[PDB]
Amino acid sequence: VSLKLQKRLAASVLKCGNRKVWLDPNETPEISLANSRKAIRKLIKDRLIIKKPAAMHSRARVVERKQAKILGRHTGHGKRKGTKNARTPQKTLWIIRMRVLRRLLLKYRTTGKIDKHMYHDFYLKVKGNQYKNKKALMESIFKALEEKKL
Amino acid sequence: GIRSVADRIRVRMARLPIEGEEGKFYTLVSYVPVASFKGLVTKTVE
Amino acid sequence: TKGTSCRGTRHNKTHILCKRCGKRSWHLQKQRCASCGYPDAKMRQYAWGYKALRRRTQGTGRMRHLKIALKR
Amino acid sequence: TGHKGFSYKLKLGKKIHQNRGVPQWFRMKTGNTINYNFKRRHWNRRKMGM
RNA sequence: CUGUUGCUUAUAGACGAUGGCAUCAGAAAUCGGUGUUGUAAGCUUUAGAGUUUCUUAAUCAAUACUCUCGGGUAUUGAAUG
RNA sequence: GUCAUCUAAUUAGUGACGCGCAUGAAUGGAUCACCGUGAUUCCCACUGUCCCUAUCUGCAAUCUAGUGAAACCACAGUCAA
RNA sequence: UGAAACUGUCCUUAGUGCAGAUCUUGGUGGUAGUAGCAAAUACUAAGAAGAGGAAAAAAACAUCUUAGAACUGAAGAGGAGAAAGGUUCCUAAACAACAUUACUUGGAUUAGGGUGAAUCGAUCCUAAAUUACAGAUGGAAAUCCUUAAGAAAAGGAUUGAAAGGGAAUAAGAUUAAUAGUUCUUAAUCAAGAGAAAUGGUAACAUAUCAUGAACUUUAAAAUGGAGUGUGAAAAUCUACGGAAGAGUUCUCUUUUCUUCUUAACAAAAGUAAAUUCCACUGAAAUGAAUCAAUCAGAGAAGUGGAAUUUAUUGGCUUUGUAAGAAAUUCAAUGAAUUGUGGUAUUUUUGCAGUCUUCAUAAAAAUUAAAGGGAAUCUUUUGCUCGUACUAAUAACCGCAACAGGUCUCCAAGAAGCAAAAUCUUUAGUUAAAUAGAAUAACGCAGGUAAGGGAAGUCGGCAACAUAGCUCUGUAAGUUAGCAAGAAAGAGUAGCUCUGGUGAUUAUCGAAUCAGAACUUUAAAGGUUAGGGG
RNA sequence: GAUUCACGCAGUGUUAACGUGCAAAUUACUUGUCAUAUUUGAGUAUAGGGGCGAAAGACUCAUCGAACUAUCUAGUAGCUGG
Repeated sequence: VSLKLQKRLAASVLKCGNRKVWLDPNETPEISLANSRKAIRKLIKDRLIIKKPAAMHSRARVVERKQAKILGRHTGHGKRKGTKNARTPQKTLWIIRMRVLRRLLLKYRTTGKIDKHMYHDFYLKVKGNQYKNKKALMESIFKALEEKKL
Repeated sequence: GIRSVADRIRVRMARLPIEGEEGKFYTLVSYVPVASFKGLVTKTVE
Repeated sequence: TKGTSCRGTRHNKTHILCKRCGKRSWHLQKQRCASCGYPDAKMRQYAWGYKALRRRTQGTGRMRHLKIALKR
Repeated sequence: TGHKGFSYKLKLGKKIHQNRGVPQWFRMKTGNTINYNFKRRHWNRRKMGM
């Protein structure tokens, strides 16, 4: 006999594909009488038709490689295939740095460490690429403040 | 896979009567897993 | 590519069924029937097309009323 | 096409209706030569051109 | 007598042919010889650069020592029984 | 064409000479930087292109079961004079 | 043999004699059981059904189920549409023919069944353009004109888009097949029926409220592209906490995998980003700000407000719908659970400014508002037509189940700069012009090769060779922009560590860069990947 | 109207495959190109002494140094065949 109709109807009821549908090979005569969706629904309840489990796809290998990359175990020179700007875009580094430095300058002005005049001077210095990082700006601000008080 | 088979295979075939016709026989080759093939000869299992 | 390959895009009808003659000769863009000469009031007939005259003319159809009158 | 005019759809339906063979009883009439319909067509053999 | 057939037959071969054996036949394992690669899997050498948790206990650790001239393959067109 | 240069060797290439069969200025003349699946010559590197062929794999070809055309065809099919 | 018409002589008449015309039409040979039935990786075992695997191996066996092994690899051999096809859709009986063997299979034969809309489209509007009455032209057929010529049409006629504009519907379930169309539940829209308002300084705000004619104006429908930044949702990944099920387990693994969801339409606990305006004040010692810009006495910054946008109400969480659904389990219809996050990537959708044009990137139907002051909640109905199926290595066009051609939507993991090559998950399929044996020549496709290295050749044709990233270095010439990735050299693996780059106020988080010991088969090269002068 | 890769596309070379083909122009690798003088769907306009052409006498339904179709037409042939 041909159980093509039961294979298609079972997938529609079970909401899977024809690949996941299991039909009992010993109960071919019984399944063959099932020519309607109502009959198919009865067969699933009796476990003659079973939805196969999805194939297991483990991410254990991927996770354990990520942790090694965290510690630098695979980020060498022979493992890089893109340019320096491709891996770490230079424009985005400037965008992050400008936000970091301008955040600090605004915080100092509202706290009271620096007035509007010296904040204005440091604003243009920052935009002019004078300070490499957040640390470089704090000493430069600290140095200027003590000179003002001297 | 389809591209490779084990170098040596140990099988056991049994001659059994056909259920339908009493006159005829049929052979059932089965697989016998062994750890190592050293010192194994043709044994008539009974 | 003037042969087999160029015939792939042929999926746009030029002529559709006419309303006065029933043949697939109504040119869509020209808005005229190439066979029976639609909206033109007179049926399109040519003396060079002698066969086209004997394919559709008087007596080639039902003659629903004319058959009674002439027999009358 | 999924979209069609009403008159065009009816002309499609007639072509379906006319694609039938001779009924058996008509084949048993005395002096009958009409055994097969030579005007028949199938979708994959001849396009009806309409 | 000869041919077919069998040894999924060779000293032969596109197919035919040719050559050998056909119950002291044949075939197959296994065993030894003979080759190829390079020391299997399990556990042990503060092995081991260093790290962590302890508070000299452990744990992780490329690679590396002994068992190991090991393991694996070996007619398929190799040779014995 | 003649003189140099490229090579062991140059009807090839390049640089010069010019009474140029019959070059020449928007029928555009001279000039070239970038560019070109354009034409030409020479170096380095590499190689079965070659000395000079060997060998490996898949699909065919070979044989068989099923299936199964076409081009062509006066008749046909051994040579010398 | 054949079974119903025919013959001989004389005149008369003619569609009167075939071996050729590459003659016309029809039929049939040798070639010949020959050439072939070889792109798209691939099938195997058990069982069922059937006349259809038999047998001295006749070494092969179509369909269906199970298991193994595999391919397309999510820009697909997946799930759906437009055109085109037209019943090819679903089921049953049946296999004479057809799918270069066969077929119990089929997009093939026979007979039935199948397409359900107030909300999706057509219908409505106009674009490029198209066509009428009258008028003008022409010997004629006919042509021109499309609002100009008209006693025609407040202003100009017809047609023209299933991708442009456009009133209004979603979730679950159901069929052998239809479903924003049926059923349950829950909504929306249009047309109908039962001397005329307040508040706020202002920007402006008020469950219909709170009158508003002719006429006129304004706006919407309705407007290019590039690139940068960013809000939100979804997918993927991940942090903490779990609940249920599954896989591995003599070697370990507090382990690896799956589920943990929610619509249209409305509500308003809580709370965002960006832009534009309003009020107070008046900036120089000039300030404010972006990745970039850009802005200010025709008024900055500050403080307090108003508005609009952010895939329906009002953007996100949340709420009604609504858990009663759905998903994952359990028991034999009934029971359980359904937290909170991320300074991560991609996609989608908006927003903000910047750049660019000798390019400035549609109209109407239709709607609202204004200026003016003429006049004095319940319920009914929603018509016509399309709706099945393929949408392609078998439903379309090429004579066909043709390696050709044919417009779109949705889009997982690894690795990587990359939607690249390569492998896999969800889904699909294992058949797509037949196989088995042997392993000759000559081939087609893919390869290697000692020593020499273009001596081969018209010619380095073909093949070999270089190939990623980092650092050092880079000539003549030049239109000063380039040449330039010039040329040339070095580094690169694994493991164990060290340091730099922030957020928030001690905790948390990102891939990126640099450096150091040790080990080995000494490291881009599986795939992808410049020969140079 | 910068350099490249990809989805795609074209057709430089092998003067490879095939050449009674998968195909009345295709296949494989190599090569080039791959968004503004770009690619592409539908609608619409232009017609044979005409159209359209970044120009090859190219394209105008496998037909183009003048398409297809029918009538004149059994066109004429000092030439070939019977």
